[PDB]
Amino acid sequence: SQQVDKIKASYPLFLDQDYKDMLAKKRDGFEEKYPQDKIDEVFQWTTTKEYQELNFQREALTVNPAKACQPLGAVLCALGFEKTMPYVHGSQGCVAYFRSYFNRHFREPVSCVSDSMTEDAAVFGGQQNMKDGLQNCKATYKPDMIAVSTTCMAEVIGDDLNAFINNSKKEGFIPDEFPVPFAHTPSFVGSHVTGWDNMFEGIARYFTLKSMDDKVVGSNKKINIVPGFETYLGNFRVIKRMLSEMGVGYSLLSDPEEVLDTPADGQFRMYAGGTTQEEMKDAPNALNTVLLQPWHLEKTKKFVEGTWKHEVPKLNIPMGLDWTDEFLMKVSEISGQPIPASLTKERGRLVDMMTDSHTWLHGKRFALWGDPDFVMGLVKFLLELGCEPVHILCHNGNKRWKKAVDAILAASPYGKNATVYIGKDLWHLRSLVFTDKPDFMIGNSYGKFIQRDTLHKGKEFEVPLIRIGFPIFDRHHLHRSTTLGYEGAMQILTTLVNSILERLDEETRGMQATDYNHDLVR
Amino acid sequence: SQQVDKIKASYPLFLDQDYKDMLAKKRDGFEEKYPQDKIDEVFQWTTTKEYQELNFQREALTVNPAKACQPLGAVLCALGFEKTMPYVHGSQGCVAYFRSYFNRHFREPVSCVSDSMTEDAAVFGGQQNMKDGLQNCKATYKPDMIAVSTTCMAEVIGDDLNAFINNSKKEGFIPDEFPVPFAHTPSFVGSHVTGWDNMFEGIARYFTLKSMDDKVVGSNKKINIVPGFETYLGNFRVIKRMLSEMGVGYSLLSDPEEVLDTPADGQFRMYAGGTTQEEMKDAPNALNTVLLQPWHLEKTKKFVEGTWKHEVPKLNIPMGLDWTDEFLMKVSEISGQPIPASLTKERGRLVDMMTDSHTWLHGKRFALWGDPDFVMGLVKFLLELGCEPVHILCHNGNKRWKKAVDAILAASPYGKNATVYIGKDLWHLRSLVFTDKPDFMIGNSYGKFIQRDTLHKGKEFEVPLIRIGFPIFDRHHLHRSTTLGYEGAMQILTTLVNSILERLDEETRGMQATDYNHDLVR
Amino acid sequence: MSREEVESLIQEVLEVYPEKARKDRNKHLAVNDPAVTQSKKCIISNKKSQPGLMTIRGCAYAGSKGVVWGPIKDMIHISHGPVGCGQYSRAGRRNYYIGTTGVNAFVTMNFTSDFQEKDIVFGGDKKLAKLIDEVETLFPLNKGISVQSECPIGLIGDDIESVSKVKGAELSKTIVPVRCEGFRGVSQSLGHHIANDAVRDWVLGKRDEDTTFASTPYDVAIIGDYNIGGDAWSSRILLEEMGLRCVAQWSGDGSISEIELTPKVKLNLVHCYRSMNYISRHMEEKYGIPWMEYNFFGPTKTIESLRAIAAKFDESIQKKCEEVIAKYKPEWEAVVAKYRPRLEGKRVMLYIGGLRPRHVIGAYEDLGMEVVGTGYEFAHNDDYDRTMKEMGDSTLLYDDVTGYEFEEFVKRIKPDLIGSGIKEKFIFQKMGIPFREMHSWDYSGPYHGFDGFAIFARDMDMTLNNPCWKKLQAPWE
Amino acid sequence: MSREEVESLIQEVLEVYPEKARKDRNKHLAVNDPAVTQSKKCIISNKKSQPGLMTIRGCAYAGSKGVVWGPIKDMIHISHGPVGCGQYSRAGRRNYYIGTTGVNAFVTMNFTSDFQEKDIVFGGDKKLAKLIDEVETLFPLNKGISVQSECPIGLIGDDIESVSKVKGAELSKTIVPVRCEGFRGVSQSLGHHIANDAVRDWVLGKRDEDTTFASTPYDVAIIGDYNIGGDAWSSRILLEEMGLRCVAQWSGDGSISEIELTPKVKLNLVHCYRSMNYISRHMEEKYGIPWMEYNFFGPTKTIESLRAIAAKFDESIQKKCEEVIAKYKPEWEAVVAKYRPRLEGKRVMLYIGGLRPRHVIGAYEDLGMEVVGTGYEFAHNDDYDRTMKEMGDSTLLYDDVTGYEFEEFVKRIKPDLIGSGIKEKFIFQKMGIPFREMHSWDYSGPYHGFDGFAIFARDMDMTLNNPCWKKLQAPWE
Ligand code: ICS
Ligand code: ICS
Ligand SMILES: [Fe+3]
Ligand SMILES: [Fe+3]
Repeated sequence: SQQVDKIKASYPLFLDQDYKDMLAKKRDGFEEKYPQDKIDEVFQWTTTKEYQELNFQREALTVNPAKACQPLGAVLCALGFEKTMPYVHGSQGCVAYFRSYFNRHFREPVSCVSDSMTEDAAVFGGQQNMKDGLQNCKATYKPDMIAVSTTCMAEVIGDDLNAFINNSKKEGFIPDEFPVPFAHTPSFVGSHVTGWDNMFEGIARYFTLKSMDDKVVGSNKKINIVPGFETYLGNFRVIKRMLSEMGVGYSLLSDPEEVLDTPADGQFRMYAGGTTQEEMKDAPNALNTVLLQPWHLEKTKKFVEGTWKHEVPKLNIPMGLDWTDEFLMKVSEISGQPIPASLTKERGRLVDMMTDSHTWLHGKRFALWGDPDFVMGLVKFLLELGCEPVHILCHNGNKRWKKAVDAILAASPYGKNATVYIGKDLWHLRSLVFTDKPDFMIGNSYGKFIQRDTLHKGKEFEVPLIRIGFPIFDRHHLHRSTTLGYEGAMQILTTLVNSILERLDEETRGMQATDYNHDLVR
Repeated sequence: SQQVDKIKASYPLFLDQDYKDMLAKKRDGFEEKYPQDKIDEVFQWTTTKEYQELNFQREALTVNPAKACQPLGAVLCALGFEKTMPYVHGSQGCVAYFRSYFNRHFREPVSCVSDSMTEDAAVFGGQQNMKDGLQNCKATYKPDMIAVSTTCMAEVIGDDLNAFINNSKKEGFIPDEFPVPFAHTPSFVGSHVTGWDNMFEGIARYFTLKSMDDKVVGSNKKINIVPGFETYLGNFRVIKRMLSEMGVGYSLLSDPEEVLDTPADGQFRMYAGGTTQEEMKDAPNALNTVLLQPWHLEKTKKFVEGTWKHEVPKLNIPMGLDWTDEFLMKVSEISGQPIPASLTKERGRLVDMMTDSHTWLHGKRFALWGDPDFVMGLVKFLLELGCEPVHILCHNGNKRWKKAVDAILAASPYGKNATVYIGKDLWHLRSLVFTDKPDFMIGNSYGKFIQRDTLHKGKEFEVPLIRIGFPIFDRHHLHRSTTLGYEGAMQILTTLVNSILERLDEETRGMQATDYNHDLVR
Repeated sequence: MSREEVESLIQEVLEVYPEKARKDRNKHLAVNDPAVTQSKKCIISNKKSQPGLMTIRGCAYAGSKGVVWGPIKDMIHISHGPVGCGQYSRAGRRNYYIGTTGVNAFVTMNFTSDFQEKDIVFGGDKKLAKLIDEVETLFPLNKGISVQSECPIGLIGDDIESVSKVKGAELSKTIVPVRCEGFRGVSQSLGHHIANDAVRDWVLGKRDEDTTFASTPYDVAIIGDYNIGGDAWSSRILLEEMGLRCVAQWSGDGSISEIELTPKVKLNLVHCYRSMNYISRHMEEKYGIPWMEYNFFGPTKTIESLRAIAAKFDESIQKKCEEVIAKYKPEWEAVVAKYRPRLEGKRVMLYIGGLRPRHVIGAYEDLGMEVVGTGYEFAHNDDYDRTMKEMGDSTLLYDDVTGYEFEEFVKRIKPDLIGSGIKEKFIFQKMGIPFREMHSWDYSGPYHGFDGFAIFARDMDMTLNNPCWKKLQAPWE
Repeated sequence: MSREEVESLIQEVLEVYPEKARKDRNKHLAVNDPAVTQSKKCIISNKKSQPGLMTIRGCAYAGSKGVVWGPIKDMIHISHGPVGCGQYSRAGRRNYYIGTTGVNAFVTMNFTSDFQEKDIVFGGDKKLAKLIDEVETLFPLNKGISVQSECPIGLIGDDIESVSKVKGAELSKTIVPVRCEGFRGVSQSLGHHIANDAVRDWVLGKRDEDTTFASTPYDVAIIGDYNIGGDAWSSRILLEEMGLRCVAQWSGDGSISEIELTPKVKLNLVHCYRSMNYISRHMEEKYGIPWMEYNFFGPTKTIESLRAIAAKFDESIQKKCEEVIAKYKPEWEAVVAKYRPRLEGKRVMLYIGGLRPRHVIGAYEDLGMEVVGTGYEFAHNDDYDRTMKEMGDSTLLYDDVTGYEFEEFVKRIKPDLIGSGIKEKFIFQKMGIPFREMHSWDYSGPYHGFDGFAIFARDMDMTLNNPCWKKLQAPWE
């Protein structure tokens, strides 16, 4: 039943008595459900240390991973170039999924095409698919550039992208001068960030490898900035703003901020902004190249150091106070520009907020996950705030990154009770937050399920989730946030301290039970 | 008892069994507490419509007001001028309270002095207090200006500020050329915003009234901006940013943004930034003066239109889409500067967020309170979002403002169920949210208590609070937010939609009960 | 506009394509003529997508894992292959269910073999067997396992059927290998067919020799209702108010036991013909169970469907059907009275998957709304046969529409509302056109039944008549 | 710093004052010499503040409404006058209580007469009577009403005592008029005295002729503990583990009935001498109840206080005192072992109100910490007499310190930690000096007793040794 004045959606419509009775009849008659006491017993068992020991013995099963596949990152990288179409040679289902994923995170259009390789291409290859797809895409969507990645089908099949594109240009399907950079992005190697790295390396190689003779390092007086796989528009914007404040000439290679934030004014813009082909061609003339997320820009680093001859600085992700300071000092050294008074004031304001909130932040225990550079930046900032990272999970991390993060933890007394996990998924993290309960989780939207699980054990066992990372699907416009620099550090600090205070307010809201501590002033 | 490795503060230390037993013994032995059933019965009674009818019959008793007294606003206005000391002629307890209040909201130092009028001054005035206080303050804290307001004690005994200051200058306590603007700020008239208006009018009169002969309207090609009582640093910053984007020359009179956001770099800055005396002296030469919060800038408006001869535009507070548009168009007309492409893009991005979030925002019911201009701006923006303001409370509003807000509500189908209350306090609003329950409250930290009360009736009766306004004491760094312009509209929209989604996530977190609607994607 | 203007619009839109793509795409665009109801005459469907034209279609893995098998709650579904396919499809579809997630229900979890390079080179059968062992260890209350193949599985020569047979015999467990590799077929539709065949071959005949189920003459199964936002529940209640006993739900909130009990029902009520007609025809052939299509979108279609279903049973069911219709008449009449005045004459364009582009037309017409354009991602010719009579004259029909095509059609037609998926939503919102997600119900719903109709009308009104759509143009432009 | 350097620092700081202010302020700053005892020798206190020097002092309304009467939970306290005083003091002080707010407890609520111009011109007595009627109507479970006068009440000739008498007689209700106008006195201290006199005149003698209270020889009342962050509770438990019956708490979590029952106790345990010595002396004079000062800050002071209190009773109480001390020895010993190594030798400067600048010294010394400077907002000469022996040699003593004075003293002395109020916190945090709020316990606590000592040590360590203090200087400066 529905009251026309107060219409109920699924929640709480299915809480009505008739729906409850019908669902109970369904369960008792036909579902053959396990008895509720058995379900409770199994859940309690899954919360225990013995279950966690069985959980961490997994070798073949992955449950709730915290990573995606390479072509997603390749598509995101391709979206950062002017009038560029991401083109995933292979199966169309992959492109449908990539577009849906990015649409749900960014709440924006995401343009990407497939050449729709089918079962026949599984025997002959996707050469005909490539020729027809490049011709159709160029004719229909009129990109200035088509950036080609691969699905796992094309990688297993062994499709030679370079030969396919060369044959497409040789037979007149696309003009010989039309830019078609490509990268092999096998989904069974690495993760989405690896796909970003491969795609960027392919584009940079396409535009600079054959024209290095007239290049002179430092001739254009600029610094190249490679952001890597980045899903916060605020991070692109803050890097650009800080470099402009310093008066530092810069080239942000793969800048998707504009195309992911188009205005709603009555027209759809498929392309907007992005790194121009001229910027990529002139990139070897920069003073240096700075990699914002070095732990998934290794191939790009090898290319930039070996071909462009840029002495890429050893810089961590500019996350938190110390690493933002190091980034700014390195940029000042490279460009010769002093760090201006506005940036000094901004750093001082971040320190003021840290002193204002340290009493609430001190000693709080955090599980967290995400991409390697993001995770280590978050760990560093948490240590700077007197917080305790206890469970550090990076599904797509490696042994060397784990060694670096362990070195970071060792340098701080707040890292004593910290363990770094690589190759572990969110089921492992569920076990960890049940057996060694932190105060909060920091991660993407998938962590919400863990929160639900913990709440099922009990309210006192519930670990609230703080949504920082990728993807975020159940909140709106958080992709506009910043995590880099002093501005990103301030946003993260505010999020953490107010999450703590909101939890405390919830726990002290019980009238005449816990409301003696329901303080107006905190 | 305490475990050294896990030390409990008051919560949850007093939930321990021994503390519970001791508290029960105290209550049963000596408190002579009413029986719990009687307490529950009285609470249920206070939630009813009969109690609301008794509650709205109040004529002499005020319970939990949402307003402060004039000198608080006078102090905040004085804080926005360069090297200016707020000086409250009267009793020192008032200054202690003003400083504590602003310290808790801004988490920053707030400098203000009193002349410590005692019982003897209550018989023969505080002239000696004024002389010694002006001399001591100027000698000790070395301000370039001392801005004088009054406490209620000085107003009741009728201290003549003008005569006292003139006698102070006549007898050498302060130099004759030292600027000592003053305003009478009686706490029994109006509220804190009225004190802001009085103090600003006093300062503007002090610097411009006697030097109008050589003034020419529009001679300096600038627009005066009077912000009024403003407790979000983001609002000052966004007004300045938007005006700089347009290339519009402006003079932000009473700019306290710098002194309320000093960096923590090892030194204490008593003064920082602020409107210079030269800007205030040159203000009549502006093209026009724009009042950002016209409903508590009436005396300032009278002075500016009658003395400076500025044709002050009829503009609402630039809150939300339509009113920001009107503000920008008026500024463009006054200055001759076209609205730039960046501001058009920002407006389009706000519209895109509105379209992204409208399904979750549509039909949501809000009870809100705050200062008049802020409240009407919030009401306008909520109507633009398809939300339903239901209980609109402004303790310091008047009949004309209520008429304007009713006119705003009448122009929208979403204002059909809206009622505007003036002269009502937060006990009235507690009755309103119990008897006509909204989805959310929007207000300052005091609303937290209302939330507690509603939760005591039941979880399904709980009205969550959204902290927008002044003061905010139980969250950190929210004073850095923006509520004006497109940026402030985006921040408010994100806050509202994510509060809705957080409430929905809380309500659907029950495993096997409501988690069928615990969607990953929203 | 008239038919001639629509044909002209089709031709102008097509003129940008290269010759081969133009020739192909001309066969997938048509102007409806309900007098002639042949899909062998106007629109060609179920063909491969043209490369590089931004098709909205998914793959066979989405059709099988994401659509048919995923909703089955007490089963664990392994995304066999690399991490991507399982990750992007995790909890993206609102197939609602009741259960304790991670204990006895596993719908929103992502189980994957997470193929690495060595699994590609040396195969993944041993990894699959080890994975099944680990699943048994860590999720002992699962009532079965399915293995949904991703693209590499069928290209590296893996034999998941042998592993399924051996492990199922060893563990006394139903282990269903599904060869739903994304390169098979041309869309989600072949995924539907492969998943249906897997159900038929590995699950459906489990209780063929079992006769301990107490069956009644009013036994029905709901086939092809995936409980999107609770849709199936909103249907089921009506069927149980009519005196019928719904034994199975395929597959929204579906359990494996109730799938096994489906061959014992008297009638199969098929909502999604496209995804479940294969198993419906199989059950008709093998068990002699008749099946009928029904539509629970909007009051008119719901009343017609309820009467048609009750006509299959005795007079008591028909009397109960009349009682249900009488009980719900005031509610949906109040919904119509409230919302039709605000939606009368509004024009809608739809682009959805295999069923909804024609099924929801009745609800829109119940709200006084007119569907001027409709089309399918992956429907077959029979779906267009059914659509031709449901759609108005001179209305636009599109199959596997490209992004460019849909954008140009919307630019010319200028509908008041568009109903499509997440990949079109923000494009059309940026053009100032109200958009409703007709896959996920925009995280709202249900839309089935009368209770669903109330929500459907509220959602259509709140989006179409939102103030934001009047604010896209800046006042200074 | 030696004594000579402290005197020189005092003189250099005083140099900038005008002559009259310099002459006054010289009397309020001293270098401690514990070889002497008299405060008529070094520090002059309880004088009016110099105008325009940024005193930290409050007013008599703060001392009466905010300090003494406000914590009384079942009473309704009317801020009589304009809206400001009540609004700024609403829930600003963490005097913790148990009760149902708005029903039977009203501590965090702001009740005010909200004076307008007409109330100033024509008086507010009739408004006060109407207000009391409205309070009775809307809060029927209140057990009494107090009327705290704000500044205008005493200047316009309002007679709140007559209204209180008439309304109390008519409603059979205790209505207490408090003449705590902010212009009276020079600080919160006269507010304490006025509130104590109001208690004595209107509440304390209610049950003088009543003899129905069953009294035991172990009856005590905690006087002058306002339960800041639960402090009183953390004290009370120890007193009840020692075998004593705490009949009253003044006034943190205090009820009116337990105030009325105080004249029935055997011992008055006074924590805050400054605010409650008046009522303690009155109860000693009238009822013959002895009172003693005690200190529950830190383990050393707590153990000394517990033994001194038990020495007032029989041997059973002394045995229980030894049992409590033995029970709590490992806990605070573990606290010391954990936190003293990280706080040894750290130097602290304190500036608090009337009691805590000397009371918390023992806890700091229990943590190995040295108090090099201390001072009071509003203490009298007796408080400085008590402070001289609690403070180290050549340490700085300041009374009614100005903001300039305190900042200059901190600049020269360079303490490792400053403990003071909210109006100094951010000033000294911006100078890179760790700060602890010693009024509100920085929204932490309690700090009384052993359980409070654990929290006190944790808070001091977490603020003093926070990493942020090492990051104030940018690496490029
Ligand atoms: S199964 Fe099919 S695309 Fe019939 S694959 Fe698709 S939950 Fe659509 S039009 Mo998403 S043939 Fe269901 C469908 Fe219809 S996922 Fe849902 S909405 S009624
Ligand atoms: S009552 Fe006094 S100023 Fe003795 S007015 Fe003040 S809750 Fe202080 S040093 Mo705030 S004489 Fe209490 C005090 Fe001490 S408010 Fe508290 S901390 S022990
Ligand atoms: Fe600060
Ligand atoms: Fe958007």
